[PDB]
Amino acid sequence: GDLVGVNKDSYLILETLPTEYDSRVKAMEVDERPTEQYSDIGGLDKQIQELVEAIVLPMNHKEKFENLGIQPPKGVLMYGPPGTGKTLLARACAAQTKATFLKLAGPQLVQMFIGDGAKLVRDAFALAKEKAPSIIFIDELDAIGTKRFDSEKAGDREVQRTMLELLNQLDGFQPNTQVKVIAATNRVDILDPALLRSGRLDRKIEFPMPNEEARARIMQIHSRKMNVSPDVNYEELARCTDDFNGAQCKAVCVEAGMIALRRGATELTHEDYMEGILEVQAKKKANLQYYA
Amino acid sequence: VHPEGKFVVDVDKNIDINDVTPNCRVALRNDSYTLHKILPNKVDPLVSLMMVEKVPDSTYEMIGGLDKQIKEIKEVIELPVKHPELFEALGIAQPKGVLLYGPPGTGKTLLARAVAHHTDCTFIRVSGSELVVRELFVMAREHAPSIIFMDEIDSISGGDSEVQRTMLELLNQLTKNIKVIMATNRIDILDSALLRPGRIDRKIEFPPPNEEARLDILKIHSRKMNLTRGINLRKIAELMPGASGAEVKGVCTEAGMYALRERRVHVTQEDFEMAVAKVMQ
Amino acid sequence: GNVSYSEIGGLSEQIRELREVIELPLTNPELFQRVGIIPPKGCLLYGPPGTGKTLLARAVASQLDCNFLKVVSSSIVDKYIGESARLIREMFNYARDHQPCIIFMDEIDAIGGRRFSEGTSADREI
Amino acid sequence: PLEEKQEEERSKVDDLRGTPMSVGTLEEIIDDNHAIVSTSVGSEHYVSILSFVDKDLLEPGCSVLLNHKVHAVIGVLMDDTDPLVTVMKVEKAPQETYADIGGLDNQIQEIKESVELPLTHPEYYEEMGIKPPKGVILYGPPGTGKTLLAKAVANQTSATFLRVVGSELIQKYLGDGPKLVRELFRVAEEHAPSIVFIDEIDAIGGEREIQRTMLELLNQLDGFDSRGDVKVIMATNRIETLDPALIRPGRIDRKIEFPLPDEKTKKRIFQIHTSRMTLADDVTLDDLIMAKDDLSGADIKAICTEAGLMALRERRMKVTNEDFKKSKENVLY
Amino acid sequence: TTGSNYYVRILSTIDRELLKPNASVALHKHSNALVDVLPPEAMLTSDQKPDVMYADIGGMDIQKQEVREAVELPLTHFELYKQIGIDPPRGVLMYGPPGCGKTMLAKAVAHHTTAAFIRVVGSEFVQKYLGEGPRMVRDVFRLAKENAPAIIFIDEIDAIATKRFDAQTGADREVQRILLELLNQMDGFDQNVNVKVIMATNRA
Amino acid sequence: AADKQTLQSEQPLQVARCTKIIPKYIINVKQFAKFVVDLSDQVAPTDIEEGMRVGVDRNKYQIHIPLPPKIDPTVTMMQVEEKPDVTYSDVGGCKEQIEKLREVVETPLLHPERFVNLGIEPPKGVLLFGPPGTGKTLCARAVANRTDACFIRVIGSELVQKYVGEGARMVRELFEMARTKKACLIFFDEIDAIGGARFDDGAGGDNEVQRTMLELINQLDGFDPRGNIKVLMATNRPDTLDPALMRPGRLDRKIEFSLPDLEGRTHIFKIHARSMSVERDIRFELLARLCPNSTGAEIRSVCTEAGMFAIRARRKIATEKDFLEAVNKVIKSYAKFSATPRYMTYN
Ligand SMILES: Nc1ncnc2c1ncn2[C@@H]1O[C@H](COP(=O)(O)OP(=O)(O)O)[C@@H](O)[C@H]1O
Ligand SMILES: Nc1ncnc2c1ncn2[C@@H]1O[C@H](COP(=O)(O)OP(=O)(O)O)[C@@H](O)[C@H]1O
Ligand SMILES: Nc1ncnc2c1ncn2[C@@H]1O[C@H](COP(=O)(O)OP(=O)(O)O)[C@@H](O)[C@H]1O
Ligand SMILES: Nc1ncnc2c1ncn2[C@@H]1O[C@H](COP(=O)(O)OP(=O)(O)O)[C@@H](O)[C@H]1O
Ligand SMILES: Nc1ncnc2c1ncn2[C@@H]1O[C@H](COP(=O)(O)OP(=O)(O)O)[C@@H](O)[C@H]1O
Ligand SMILES: Nc1ncnc2c1ncn2[C@@H]1O[C@H](COP(=O)(O)OP(=O)(O)O)[C@@H](O)[C@H]1O
Repeated sequence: GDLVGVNKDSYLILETLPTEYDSRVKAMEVDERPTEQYSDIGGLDKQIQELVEAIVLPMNHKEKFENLGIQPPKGVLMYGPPGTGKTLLARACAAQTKATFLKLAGPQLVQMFIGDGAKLVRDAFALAKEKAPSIIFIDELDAIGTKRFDSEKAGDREVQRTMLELLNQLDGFQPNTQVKVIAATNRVDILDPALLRSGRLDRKIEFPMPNEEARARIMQIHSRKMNVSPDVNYEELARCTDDFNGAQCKAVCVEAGMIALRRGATELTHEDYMEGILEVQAKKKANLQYYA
Repeated sequence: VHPEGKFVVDVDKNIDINDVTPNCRVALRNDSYTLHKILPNKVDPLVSLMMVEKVPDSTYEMIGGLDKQIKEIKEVIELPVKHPELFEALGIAQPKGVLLYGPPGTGKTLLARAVAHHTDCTFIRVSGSELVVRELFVMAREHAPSIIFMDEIDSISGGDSEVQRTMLELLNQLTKNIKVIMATNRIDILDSALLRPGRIDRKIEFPPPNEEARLDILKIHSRKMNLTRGINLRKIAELMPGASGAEVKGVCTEAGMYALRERRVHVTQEDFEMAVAKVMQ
Repeated sequence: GNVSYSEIGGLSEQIRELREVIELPLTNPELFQRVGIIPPKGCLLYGPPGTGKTLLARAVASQLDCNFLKVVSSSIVDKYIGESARLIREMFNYARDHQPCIIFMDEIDAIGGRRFSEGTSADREI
Repeated sequence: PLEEKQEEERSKVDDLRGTPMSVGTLEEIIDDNHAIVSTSVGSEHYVSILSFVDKDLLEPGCSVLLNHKVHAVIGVLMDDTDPLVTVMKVEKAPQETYADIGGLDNQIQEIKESVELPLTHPEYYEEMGIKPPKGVILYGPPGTGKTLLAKAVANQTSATFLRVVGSELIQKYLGDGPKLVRELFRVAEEHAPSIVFIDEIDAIGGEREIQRTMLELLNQLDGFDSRGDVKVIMATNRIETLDPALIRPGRIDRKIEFPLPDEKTKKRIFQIHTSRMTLADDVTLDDLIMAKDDLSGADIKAICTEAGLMALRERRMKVTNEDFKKSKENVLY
Repeated sequence: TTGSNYYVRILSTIDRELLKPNASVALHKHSNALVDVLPPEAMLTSDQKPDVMYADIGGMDIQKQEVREAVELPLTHFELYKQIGIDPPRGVLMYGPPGCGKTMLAKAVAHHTTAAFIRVVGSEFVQKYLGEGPRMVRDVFRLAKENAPAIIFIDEIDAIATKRFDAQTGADREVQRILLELLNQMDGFDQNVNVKVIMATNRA
Repeated sequence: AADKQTLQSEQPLQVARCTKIIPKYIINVKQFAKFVVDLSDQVAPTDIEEGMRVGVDRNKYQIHIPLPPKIDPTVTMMQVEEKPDVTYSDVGGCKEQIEKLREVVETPLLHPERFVNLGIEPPKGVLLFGPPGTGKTLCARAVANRTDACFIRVIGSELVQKYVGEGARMVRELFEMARTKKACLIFFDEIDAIGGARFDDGAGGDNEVQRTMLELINQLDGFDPRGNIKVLMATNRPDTLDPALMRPGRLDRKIEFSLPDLEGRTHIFKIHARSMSVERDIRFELLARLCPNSTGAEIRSVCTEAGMFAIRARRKIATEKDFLEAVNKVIKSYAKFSATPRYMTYN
């Protein structure tokens, strides 16, 4: 069952070749990982401690870990409301890992054929076994996350086979102890406990909204390259604007600088930020000389 | 060509490229790809969905006691084909489209078959869409005259009234002697768009058979086999009460088998009586 | 994995029962037509997840003699047509060759039915 | 002697172009001297080109043709083998005029400008200044003019006349449906000018395929540009049913409607059909005006057809208006 | 057998006798000239292999006398149907939900055939080689024809015959001609020698 | 017309899919036996890598030409070409929400000196809300009319093709040919054709559509130096489009094309009074205050309709009482069925 070559007219096996598959799995070979260090992530530091402890600590300290005599933890599922720090913790953790890593998407695994979706996850974990030790990030499991149901006329079974062959080169038979998994899903209620067997996917780490201090920190992070006035106050930029999920705060900075150059000054101020907010949402609503 | 379906080739001097018409398979481009001669036409498209859906069974005049019905369907299926002259002088525009509503059995797939082939018209059935709309019209046009037949399923949302109108939209403005036929079990179950007088120029009605019509259909299906010196078939028709076309072919075959069980070569009286006394289920 | 019934915890009824139904016809087959009936063939390990399913057959894998055909049911199916049926007739004919044998097809909803009406390519192939 | 260099083709060029030429569908055209061709098998082929071929049908990739031994793009695919064979691009026109419609006159006048006047006299508008309006909807009650009659008459004094219907728009197998109106407004767009009929769009009988399909008559109607794409005439019985997204008086322009008949068109439309017939002594309106307390446009078509047929069963082209009563109870009672 | 049909010339020494329209006949390598007709080489006759009695079937009486009536009785008493008038019914369709009397009644029919009870499960009619299968199942039908009287038993048809096909990508471009010419093959045997096509399926 | 001498030195060539390099490398013809082969004479060993496709000859089965990737169904989408004739001076009645849209779409222009100057990266996404009367797209035709860039229009149901996973194939393919062009952009018309936010796992009907949309919002932000695809998207429907799509990063600076007020609406018929050979004195603001809560992309039905009244009444000009006859005809009589309070509730 290996991949051994042969002559094209005499048909005798000359030499062997190491086992192969498509480049659709070999496209997941990111080398340009580190530019987002652990300083750009902010306000989530117990999730950084929890994830980074759960992943790259068995990459550098396993034997001490083995001296306690407990099993290395399995894949980590990250989850949060709309957009917090999931993928930024993905390439931030994969930034300073010093291993090999593969940026496997959700809907790369479902295609029109029967064979392809299934063949490429098993060969993805075969790549990770061959090049192990490596960790794998599956972004947006909602692709293979619609779950089993009593299925009359239409149904779906293709995504069922892609998922059910994913979770059995994950926690099927024994040889798991080489390759860790990272998951990231913006929705959790869509998922059956098959993809939650306490072992298939260890610590279900929580991503909340960034709290009362954290958004001030993120507004200090992203606005690090812009020329900011000393007469700035990120704390009132935080405590005024408290529903945002940390992604918009990044923006607040970036189109705050945009309207700061729409004024034409080469240096931004506080009302650029303050006035930059009244732009994240807006949705009009005038004729309010009556809101007293 | 058969395996891989295309090429453009030549034709030899003794082939007279003028008659070789499309969908009439014959070739010889032996090596360089040039024609020689012609072969058996090899049954065009519909020959396929007729012999394939072999559902339509040749029928002629053996209709079991329907004469008002055949008078009305022969009033509107061979007069608009074989005598159009009194329609283009009578002021009538065109009669087309007949709805056959009746109980399951008793007149369907057989009246529209029989008066399709007394006239030798054709009998295209688009009942079902299993293996292959609008392309069928071309075939019908080519046949020149044609008859299209339908399906009746409710019990023995938009099933085939969609295609029904779909071909009444092309059929209304329309190469003219094609006549759609729809059989349904009930007139009330179908669309309000078909309720558009006159979209269905003819609503022929099939009743369940009475005493004498059931002695006629049981007379014919009893004329399929041996009986004896005397039957006097009335006592079997005696309990005909709601019967069905089929409910007659079934009991005549079961009477034949109930004569077959005793290795006997003449269907007696009582095998009918245990046939119709069996099938009351 | 040299996993034994020592690692299987708290389901001694289910594993003594599966062990007896699966290899006890292979230990003493003569007691069954003695009673007067052929032994049963299959068991369906239905349950909530976790719970020791796949493993259970790991413990069966490392405690039996015959070739324990352990397969995931979604590495069966391939993109070519009529290929999976070739694989499954090859599997069961291979079971005819070496006997007695045990064939482990876990997670079987890939081949699991409640057969449909309409997907017509990716489902009627299975 | 300009026809002297033509005969060099059949002794130096047609030896190349004239063999068991193969036909395989063309692909992404690498620049002038080459192209790639997936053949009938599926094997791609980096072919060359021909110098003398007047290349105009390069679109990556309509079924181009090739050479057998060497591989090139020898010819092109005239005899297009037109998809949607039976969409009624009318060559033999039907039999309706300005006269036999004869009823609703305001309406046929308004559609007569809205389709026909950018064809029969296009030199109003740019001399005046406005754009011509797009296609109409023309909804109505059932049998109120044959909605598909004032579009049929809009056929027979114009150029090409392409139609669709709700039934050709929706699909069963599909999963992939909104293709029908992709290449319906691509074939429709190509004629320049052709009129496309969304015949009776009413979308009834999951739901989201119908939703995206309606979204593509919507967007494929008016996305970025348009050729001479007047004739989007929509007949409809249920105007309150369809999603009011079609009319942005852009997607669907000015639109015209009607009350069912009045008695003036009960008379005037009753005497069109029976003008072909032979009844003369007691042509009446007492059995026609207040008989059914409004009778459709068709019910008079079916009363003429069932009338003459019912007096034609007894074989006479005579004038009997008592047989007409049996026709009345026979068709609508 | 290599894909297509294509035109030939046949030699004079062979007689124009055995060339039935499904006669397996040999061709010449590198030439494809016809040389000789062949015995029907193809499926198994199932010599005495399946064993449950028709006495331990249990309960099933009316279905047992209907299948006894319409399968093996018109193969034995083939002419009594030609002494009354009603034809032997051609096929037998067995729809059983969820399955009680399918495959011990079609197993206990196989004892007292004295007839070539050829089995084929209706799932290898699809093969990896394209355009193979129709030739396969017509080999099955003629393999019952030259072994008459025979009982073709093909299981679970809804594997090869459904209501819903797909015009595009050819996973079922060939199974709509597995069913199609089999549907043409069964119509080619109304001359009634002896071949009866009984068939079963869990759901119809 | 004389290419006979050069056809024999062309070598008709078969494209095959290259893979690993040991030298040697493995090709894959997708109909043949995916076999081992080296380079010919002149192509660089750093010119051919995995994944890409090269052409193989048929004589001794060896590679000469490296070849571009395949985009088969999305060739027609591309960046349209030419582009329509309406511009910023046409789509009138807004005046500021152009300028929000304008500064995002027009930074391959002058603008990058400002942004590499005062350290800004510009926003990528733009979203365009409106009821279906405003120039939701008309502005799309303007930014396609002047772009100094590509323009990949891709409308909302060239993605809903019915093989599972295949709609996700066309989206990733679209972003594959999008990255092979510097300073490019893209336009998703009618994106509520991929919505239905994220449903249950019972009778799952939207699921295939979901994953197409899902890979869409994987390409809008995940694991890339991202190029510079200034995405800009226009739909008439709010939150049927779920979160993780509207969130800043992949569609910031959403634009609300509301119905224009009394001042601006004059201006849009001032756009359509660039025609028609109107009367000497005509009261425009009257015609603003008679319709007054219609929609920007209609007043053209007032324009065209009143011109239809003027051509009907055989006049070479356009009065007021055919304007006022028209606003009687396409505001009063065409509000019975034509509804834009139905989408104003949706906003
Ligand atoms: N805590 C945080 N630290 C740094 N950046 C953040 C944080 N939260 C959100 N962001 C911003 O959000 C973007 C990444 O969003 P992400 O959380 O990956 O969305 P998703 O989780 O759906 O992938 C980045 O541009 C990043 O700057
Ligand atoms: N009046 C009749 N004459 C002859 N056969 C009839 C009659 N009524 C019913 N049948 C039987 O019905 C069968 C035809 O089926 P058909 O009537 O088309 O089904 P349906 O009742 O659904 O229309 C024939 O086998 C025929 O013997
Ligand atoms: N009774 C048990 N004892 C020990 N481990 C168990 C038990 N039940 C389930 N497990 C856990 O389940 C894993 C095996 O997978 P399993 O539970 O079979 O999930 P699946 O049924 O999806 O294969 C083992 O690694 C083990 O930790
Ligand atoms: N002058 C007329 N007045 C009223 N009805 C007519 C006239 N001419 C034709 N019709 C009828 O209109 C019908 C076709 O168009 P229409 O009534 O709009 O049907 P639908 O409304 O179902 O599309 C035909 O049945 C025809 O008899
Ligand atoms: N009527 C019956 N009498 C005796 N045994 C039966 C009967 N029906 C089913 N069985 C037994 O139950 C099992 C199931 O048979 P069944 O499901 O009917 O087979 P199939 O599905 O192939 O028709 C068989 O092995 C058979 O021995
Ligand atoms: N400010 C404006 N200036 C000119 N025309 C406008 C303006 N607003 C809307 N329109 C008109 O609306 C139409 C644009 O339609 P569009 O907004 O794309 O509809 P949808 O939003 O449903 O796609 C054009 O005909 C245009 O003239």
